[PDB]
Amino acid sequence: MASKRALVILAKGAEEMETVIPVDVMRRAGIKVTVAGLAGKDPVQCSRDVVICPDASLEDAKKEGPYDVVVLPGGNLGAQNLSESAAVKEILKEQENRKGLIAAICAGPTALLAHEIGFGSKVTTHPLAKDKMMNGGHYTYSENRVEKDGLILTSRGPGTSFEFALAIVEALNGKEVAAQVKAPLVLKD
Amino acid sequence: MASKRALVILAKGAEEMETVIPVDVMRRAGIKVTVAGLAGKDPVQCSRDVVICPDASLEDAKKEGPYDVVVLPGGNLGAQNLSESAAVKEILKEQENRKGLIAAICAGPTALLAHEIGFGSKVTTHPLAKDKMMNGGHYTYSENRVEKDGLILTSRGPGTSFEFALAIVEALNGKEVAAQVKAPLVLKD
Repeated sequence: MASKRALVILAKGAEEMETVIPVDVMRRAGIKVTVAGLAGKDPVQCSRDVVICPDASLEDAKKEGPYDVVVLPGGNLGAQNLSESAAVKEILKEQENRKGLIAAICAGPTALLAHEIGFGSKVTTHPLAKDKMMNGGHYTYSENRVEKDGLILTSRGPGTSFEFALAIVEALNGKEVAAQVKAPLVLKD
Repeated sequence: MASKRALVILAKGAEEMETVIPVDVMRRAGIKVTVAGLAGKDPVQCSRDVVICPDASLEDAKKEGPYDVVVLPGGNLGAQNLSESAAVKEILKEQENRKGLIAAICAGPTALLAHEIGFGSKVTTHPLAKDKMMNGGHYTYSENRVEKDGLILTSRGPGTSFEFALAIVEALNGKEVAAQVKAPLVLKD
Protein backbone atom coordinates (compact mmCIF):
# COMPACT_ATOMS: atom_id res chain seq x y z
CA MET A 1 0.00 0.00 0.00
CA ALA A 2 1.47 3.29 -1.19
CA SER A 3 0.85 6.41 0.82
CA LYS A 4 -2.24 8.41 0.00
CA ARG A 5 -1.81 11.74 -1.81
CA ALA A 6 -3.60 15.07 -1.33
CA LEU A 7 -3.73 18.15 -3.59
CA VAL A 8 -4.38 21.41 -1.70
CA ILE A 9 -5.17 24.24 -4.11
CA LEU A 10 -3.88 27.59 -2.78
CA ALA A 11 -5.19 30.84 -4.26
CA LYS A 12 -4.67 34.49 -3.35
CA GLY A 13 -7.05 35.40 -0.56
CA ALA A 14 -7.31 31.88 0.83
CA GLU A 15 -7.96 31.55 4.54
CA GLU A 16 -4.51 30.64 5.81
CA MET A 17 -5.79 28.71 8.86
CA GLU A 18 -7.99 26.60 6.56
CA THR A 19 -4.92 25.92 4.40
CA VAL A 20 -2.32 25.17 7.06
CA ILE A 21 -4.45 23.11 9.50
CA PRO A 22 -5.43 20.51 6.84
CA VAL A 23 -1.92 20.41 5.32
CA ASP A 24 -0.28 19.87 8.72
CA VAL A 25 -2.84 17.34 10.03
CA MET A 26 -2.74 15.35 6.76
CA ARG A 27 1.08 15.24 6.90
CA ARG A 28 0.85 14.02 10.52
CA ALA A 29 -1.31 11.19 9.11
CA GLY A 30 1.46 10.23 6.64
CA ILE A 31 -0.40 11.60 3.60
CA LYS A 32 1.81 13.05 0.84
CA VAL A 33 0.43 16.59 0.50
CA THR A 34 1.14 18.93 -2.41
CA VAL A 35 0.37 22.60 -1.75
CA ALA A 36 -0.24 23.84 -5.30
CA GLY A 37 -0.36 27.52 -6.20
CA LEU A 38 -3.31 28.40 -8.44
CA ALA A 39 -1.39 31.30 -10.00
CA GLY A 40 2.00 29.63 -10.40
CA LYS A 41 5.03 28.82 -8.26
CA ASP A 42 5.28 32.14 -6.43
CA PRO A 43 4.35 32.89 -2.82
CA VAL A 44 0.64 33.36 -2.05
CA GLN A 45 -0.77 36.28 -0.01
CA CYS A 46 -3.54 34.81 2.12
CA SER A 47 -6.61 36.60 3.46
CA ARG A 48 -4.93 37.75 6.71
CA ASP A 49 -1.62 38.49 4.95
CA VAL A 50 0.25 35.31 5.88
CA VAL A 51 2.45 34.51 2.87
CA ILE A 52 2.83 30.82 2.04
CA CYS A 53 5.28 29.40 -0.52
CA PRO A 54 3.58 26.59 -2.46
CA ASP A 55 5.32 23.28 -3.10
CA ALA A 56 4.51 23.55 -6.83
CA SER A 57 2.38 25.42 -9.31
CA LEU A 58 -1.04 23.91 -9.95
CA GLU A 59 -0.01 23.67 -13.61
CA ASP A 60 2.77 21.29 -12.65
CA ALA A 61 0.97 19.51 -9.82
CA LYS A 62 -2.02 18.68 -12.02
CA LYS A 63 0.30 16.66 -14.28
CA GLU A 64 1.25 14.46 -11.29
CA GLY A 65 -2.18 13.15 -10.39
CA PRO A 66 -4.41 11.45 -9.62
CA TYR A 67 -4.82 12.37 -5.97
CA ASP A 68 -6.80 10.57 -3.29
CA VAL A 69 -8.26 13.92 -2.14
CA VAL A 70 -8.51 17.40 -3.63
CA VAL A 71 -8.81 20.03 -0.89
CA LEU A 72 -10.31 23.50 -1.36
CA PRO A 73 -9.59 25.96 1.48
CA GLY A 74 -11.99 28.83 2.07
CA GLY A 75 -11.58 32.57 2.38
CA ASN A 76 -14.08 34.59 0.36
CA LEU A 77 -11.60 35.86 -2.21
CA GLY A 78 -9.68 32.59 -2.38
CA ALA A 79 -12.87 30.66 -3.12
CA GLN A 80 -13.81 33.25 -5.77
CA ASN A 81 -10.44 32.62 -7.44
CA LEU A 82 -10.98 28.86 -7.29
CA SER A 83 -14.49 29.31 -8.74
CA GLU A 84 -13.17 31.31 -11.71
CA SER A 85 -10.42 28.85 -12.65
CA ALA A 86 -10.78 26.55 -15.66
CA ALA A 87 -7.89 24.46 -14.31
CA VAL A 88 -9.77 23.89 -11.04
CA LYS A 89 -12.89 22.93 -13.01
CA GLU A 90 -10.97 20.27 -14.92
CA ILE A 91 -9.33 18.84 -11.79
CA LEU A 92 -12.61 18.64 -9.89
CA LYS A 93 -14.49 17.04 -12.79
CA GLU A 94 -11.72 14.47 -13.18
CA GLN A 95 -11.75 13.73 -9.45
CA GLU A 96 -15.53 13.37 -9.45
CA ASN A 97 -15.42 11.12 -12.54
CA ARG A 98 -12.89 8.79 -10.89
CA LYS A 99 -14.93 8.61 -7.66
CA GLY A 100 -12.25 10.42 -5.65
CA LEU A 101 -12.80 12.47 -2.50
CA ILE A 102 -13.28 16.23 -2.73
CA ALA A 103 -13.06 18.25 0.50
CA ALA A 104 -13.95 21.95 0.84
CA ILE A 105 -14.28 24.29 3.84
CA CYS A 106 -16.01 27.62 4.64
CA ALA A 107 -16.49 29.47 1.33
CA GLY A 108 -14.56 26.72 -0.46
CA PRO A 109 -17.70 24.67 -1.26
CA THR A 110 -18.99 27.52 -3.46
CA ALA A 111 -16.34 26.47 -5.99
CA LEU A 112 -18.18 23.14 -6.22
CA LEU A 113 -21.28 25.10 -7.27
CA ALA A 114 -19.32 27.14 -9.80
CA HIS A 115 -17.92 23.97 -11.40
CA GLU A 116 -21.20 21.99 -11.15
CA ILE A 117 -19.65 19.35 -8.85
CA GLY A 118 -21.59 17.00 -6.60
CA PHE A 119 -25.11 18.31 -7.18
CA GLY A 120 -27.69 16.59 -5.02
CA SER A 121 -25.30 16.20 -2.10
CA LYS A 122 -25.81 17.37 1.46
CA VAL A 123 -23.27 20.13 2.14
CA THR A 124 -22.35 22.69 4.75
CA THR A 125 -20.51 26.00 4.40
CA HIS A 126 -19.72 29.00 6.52
CA PRO A 127 -23.05 30.57 7.54
CA LEU A 128 -22.26 33.65 5.46
CA ALA A 129 -21.66 31.51 2.34
CA LYS A 130 -24.96 29.59 2.56
CA ASP A 131 -26.94 31.81 0.17
CA LYS A 132 -24.25 31.67 -2.51
CA MET A 133 -23.96 27.88 -2.21
CA MET A 134 -27.74 27.39 -2.26
CA ASN A 135 -28.41 29.53 -5.35
CA GLY A 136 -30.55 27.27 -7.56
CA GLY A 137 -31.19 24.65 -4.89
CA HIS A 138 -28.57 22.25 -6.28
CA TYR A 139 -27.51 20.99 -2.84
CA THR A 140 -29.26 20.31 0.46
CA TYR A 141 -27.93 22.43 3.29
CA SER A 142 -26.58 21.11 6.58
CA GLU A 143 -25.56 22.85 9.80
CA ASN A 144 -23.26 20.01 10.88
CA ARG A 145 -19.73 21.17 11.62
CA VAL A 146 -18.45 18.60 9.11
CA GLU A 147 -20.78 17.07 6.51
CA LYS A 148 -19.88 14.06 4.40
CA ASP A 149 -22.22 12.81 1.67
CA GLY A 150 -20.25 10.10 -0.10
CA LEU A 151 -17.23 11.66 -1.80
CA ILE A 152 -18.22 15.31 -1.05
CA LEU A 153 -16.81 16.39 2.35
CA THR A 154 -17.57 19.93 3.53
CA SER A 155 -17.11 22.01 6.68
CA ARG A 156 -17.89 25.44 8.07
CA GLY A 157 -15.02 27.67 9.22
CA PRO A 158 -11.60 28.17 10.77
CA GLY A 159 -12.91 26.69 14.00
CA THR A 160 -14.01 23.48 12.25
CA SER A 161 -10.68 23.01 10.43
CA PHE A 162 -9.31 20.35 12.79
CA GLU A 163 -12.55 18.35 12.55
CA PHE A 164 -12.47 18.76 8.76
CA ALA A 165 -8.86 17.64 8.50
CA LEU A 166 -9.41 14.65 10.77
CA ALA A 167 -12.45 13.65 8.70
CA ILE A 168 -10.21 13.63 5.60
CA VAL A 169 -7.70 11.47 7.49
CA GLU A 170 -10.42 9.06 8.57
CA ALA A 171 -11.77 8.80 5.03
CA LEU A 172 -8.31 8.04 3.58
CA ASN A 173 -6.43 6.18 6.34
CA GLY A 174 -9.18 4.99 8.71
CA LYS A 175 -10.59 5.82 12.12
CA GLU A 176 -7.63 4.43 14.09
CA VAL A 177 -5.06 6.60 12.31
CA ALA A 178 -7.34 9.62 12.76
CA ALA A 179 -7.58 8.91 16.52
CA GLN A 180 -3.82 8.50 16.81
CA VAL A 181 -3.17 11.77 14.96
CA LYS A 182 -5.81 13.56 17.04
CA ALA A 183 -4.49 12.78 20.53
CA PRO A 184 -1.24 14.82 20.46
CA LEU A 185 -3.12 17.88 19.16
CA VAL A 186 -4.80 18.66 22.53
CA LEU A 187 -8.23 19.16 21.00
CA LYS A 188 -11.10 19.73 23.42
CA ASP A 189 -13.12 17.00 21.76
CA MET B 1 -5.58 55.03 21.09
CA ALA B 2 -3.13 53.55 18.60
CA SER B 3 -3.53 49.95 17.54
CA LYS B 4 -1.78 47.34 19.62
CA ARG B 5 1.30 45.62 18.16
CA ALA B 6 2.40 41.98 18.31
CA LEU B 7 5.80 40.40 17.52
CA VAL B 8 5.57 36.73 16.45
CA ILE B 9 9.01 35.13 16.37
CA LEU B 10 9.24 32.48 13.62
CA ALA B 11 12.05 29.92 13.70
CA LYS B 12 12.82 26.87 11.58
CA GLY B 13 10.82 23.93 12.88
CA ALA B 14 8.03 26.05 14.35
CA GLU B 15 4.59 24.50 14.48
CA GLU B 16 2.90 26.22 11.56
CA MET B 17 -0.63 25.94 13.01
CA GLU B 18 0.60 27.60 16.22
CA THR B 19 2.11 30.38 14.10
CA VAL B 20 -0.72 31.03 11.65
CA ILE B 21 -3.73 30.73 14.02
CA PRO B 22 -2.45 33.46 16.39
CA VAL B 23 -1.28 35.72 13.54
CA ASP B 24 -4.63 35.47 11.74
CA VAL B 25 -6.81 35.82 14.87
CA MET B 26 -4.76 38.80 16.12
CA ARG B 27 -5.10 40.51 12.72
CA ARG B 28 -8.87 39.89 12.86
CA ALA B 29 -8.76 41.78 16.18
CA GLY B 30 -7.09 44.78 14.49
CA ILE B 31 -3.68 44.12 16.08
CA LYS B 32 -0.66 45.07 13.94
CA VAL B 33 1.26 41.78 13.77
CA THR B 34 4.87 41.43 12.63
CA VAL B 35 5.93 37.90 11.70
CA ALA B 36 9.69 38.11 12.31
CA GLY B 37 12.12 35.49 11.05
CA LEU B 38 14.64 34.42 13.68
CA ALA B 39 17.24 33.59 11.02
CA GLY B 40 16.72 36.58 8.73
CA LYS B 41 14.31 37.69 6.01
CA ASP B 42 14.12 34.39 4.12
CA PRO B 43 11.26 31.89 4.07
CA VAL B 44 10.93 29.56 7.07
CA GLN B 45 10.45 25.78 6.80
CA CYS B 46 8.01 24.85 9.55
CA SER B 47 7.73 21.51 11.36
CA ARG B 48 5.24 20.00 8.85
CA ASP B 49 7.01 21.59 5.86
CA VAL B 50 4.69 24.56 5.35
CA VAL B 51 6.95 27.41 4.19
CA ILE B 52 6.05 30.87 5.50
CA CYS B 53 7.62 34.13 4.30
CA PRO B 54 8.19 36.43 7.29
CA ASP B 55 7.24 40.10 7.20
CA ALA B 56 10.73 41.07 8.42
CA SER B 57 13.86 39.66 9.95
CA LEU B 58 13.93 39.62 13.75
CA GLU B 59 17.06 41.77 13.50
CA ASP B 60 15.03 44.50 11.84
CA ALA B 61 11.77 43.96 13.74
CA LYS B 62 13.51 44.21 17.11
CA LYS B 63 14.55 47.77 16.23
CA GLU B 64 10.86 48.71 15.81
CA GLY B 65 9.62 47.87 19.28
CA PRO B 66 8.28 47.93 21.86
CA TYR B 67 5.43 45.51 21.26
CA ASP B 68 2.32 44.97 23.35
CA VAL B 69 2.82 41.18 23.09
CA VAL B 70 5.71 38.91 22.11
CA VAL B 71 4.42 35.55 20.87
CA LEU B 72 6.44 32.31 20.85
CA PRO B 73 4.94 29.50 18.73
CA GLY B 74 5.77 25.91 19.61
CA GLY B 75 7.13 22.98 17.65
CA ASN B 76 9.93 21.10 19.38
CA LEU B 77 12.70 22.25 17.04
CA GLY B 78 11.33 25.77 16.70
CA ALA B 79 11.28 26.20 20.47
CA GLN B 80 14.83 24.82 20.67
CA ASN B 81 15.91 27.50 18.17
CA LEU B 82 14.14 30.20 20.19
CA SER B 83 15.79 28.89 23.38
CA GLU B 84 19.28 29.10 21.85
CA SER B 85 18.92 32.66 20.55
CA ALA B 86 20.62 35.57 22.30
CA ALA B 87 18.37 37.96 20.36
CA VAL B 88 15.26 36.24 21.75
CA LYS B 89 16.74 36.44 25.26
CA GLU B 90 17.20 40.19 24.94
CA ILE B 91 13.69 40.77 23.57
CA LEU B 92 12.04 38.70 26.28
CA LYS B 93 14.02 40.34 29.10
CA GLU B 94 13.12 43.77 27.73
CA GLN B 95 9.45 42.81 27.47
CA GLU B 96 9.45 41.43 31.01
CA ASN B 97 11.22 44.55 32.33
CA ARG B 98 8.60 46.84 30.76
CA LYS B 99 5.72 44.75 32.14
CA GLY B 100 4.60 43.66 28.68
CA LEU B 101 2.71 40.48 27.82
CA ILE B 102 4.58 37.36 26.73
CA ALA B 103 2.57 34.52 25.19
CA ALA B 104 3.93 31.04 24.40
CA ILE B 105 2.29 27.79 23.26
CA CYS B 106 3.11 24.04 23.30
CA ALA B 107 6.92 23.72 23.50
CA GLY B 108 7.23 27.50 23.19
CA PRO B 109 7.17 28.08 26.98
CA THR B 110 10.45 26.16 27.31
CA ALA B 111 12.15 29.20 25.77
CA LEU B 112 10.97 31.14 28.84
CA LEU B 113 12.90 28.65 30.97
CA ALA B 114 15.99 28.93 28.78
CA HIS B 115 15.97 32.72 29.09
CA GLU B 116 15.01 32.76 32.81
CA ILE B 117 11.72 34.60 32.14
CA GLY B 118 8.75 34.69 34.49
CA PHE B 119 10.00 32.34 37.20
CA GLY B 120 7.42 31.67 39.88
CA SER B 121 4.52 31.83 37.42
CA LYS B 122 1.87 29.21 36.83
CA VAL B 123 2.36 27.85 33.30
CA THR B 124 1.11 25.14 31.00
CA THR B 125 2.80 23.45 28.04
CA HIS B 126 2.19 20.53 25.76
CA PRO B 127 2.11 17.39 27.93
CA LEU B 128 5.29 16.15 26.28
CA ALA B 129 7.13 19.40 27.13
CA LYS B 130 6.23 19.39 30.84
CA ASP B 131 9.43 17.73 32.09
CA LYS B 132 11.66 20.13 30.16
CA MET B 133 9.71 23.16 31.42
CA MET B 134 9.70 21.91 35.02
CA ASN B 135 13.44 21.18 35.23
CA GLY B 136 14.51 22.95 38.44
CA GLY B 137 10.99 23.66 39.67
CA HIS B 138 11.07 27.29 38.53
CA TYR B 139 7.39 27.35 37.54
CA THR B 140 4.21 25.76 38.86
CA TYR B 141 2.54 23.48 36.35
CA SER B 142 -1.05 23.78 35.16
CA GLU B 143 -3.21 21.50 33.01
CA ASN B 144 -5.52 24.34 31.94
CA ARG B 145 -5.83 24.66 28.18
CA VAL B 146 -4.77 28.31 28.49
CA GLU B 147 -3.01 29.59 31.63
CA LYS B 148 -2.48 33.25 32.41
CA ASP B 149 -0.48 34.34 35.45
CA GLY B 150 -0.17 38.09 35.09
CA LEU B 151 1.90 38.88 32.01
CA ILE B 152 2.89 35.23 31.27
CA LEU B 153 0.25 33.59 29.02
CA THR B 154 0.78 29.94 28.05
CA SER B 155 -1.14 27.19 26.27
CA ARG B 156 -0.85 23.54 25.33
CA GLY B 157 -1.02 22.54 21.66
CA PRO B 158 -2.33 23.02 18.14
CA GLY B 159 -5.82 22.29 19.40
CA THR B 160 -5.62 25.08 22.00
CA SER B 161 -4.34 27.67 19.50
CA PHE B 162 -7.69 29.43 18.99
CA GLU B 163 -8.21 29.69 22.75
CA PHE B 164 -4.64 30.97 23.12
CA ALA B 165 -5.05 33.56 20.39
CA LEU B 166 -8.39 34.76 21.75
CA ALA B 167 -6.84 35.07 25.22
CA ILE B 168 -4.16 37.36 23.72
CA VAL B 169 -6.92 39.41 22.05
CA GLU B 170 -8.83 39.68 25.32
CA ALA B 171 -5.71 40.76 27.20
CA LEU B 172 -4.89 43.48 24.64
CA ASN B 173 -8.27 44.65 23.28
CA GLY B 174 -10.80 43.42 25.86
CA LYS B 175 -13.44 40.73 26.24
CA GLU B 176 -15.94 42.32 23.84
CA VAL B 177 -13.49 42.46 20.93
CA ALA B 178 -12.47 38.86 21.65
CA ALA B 179 -16.14 37.77 21.56
CA GLN B 180 -16.75 39.64 18.31
CA VAL B 181 -13.68 38.07 16.68
CA LYS B 182 -14.64 34.63 17.97
CA ALA B 183 -18.17 34.39 16.55
CA PRO B 184 -17.34 34.23 12.80
CA LEU B 185 -14.75 31.50 13.44
CA VAL B 186 -17.35 28.74 14.08
CA LEU B 187 -15.62 27.46 17.19
CA LYS B 188 -17.41 24.74 19.15
CA ASP B 189 -17.04 26.72 22.35
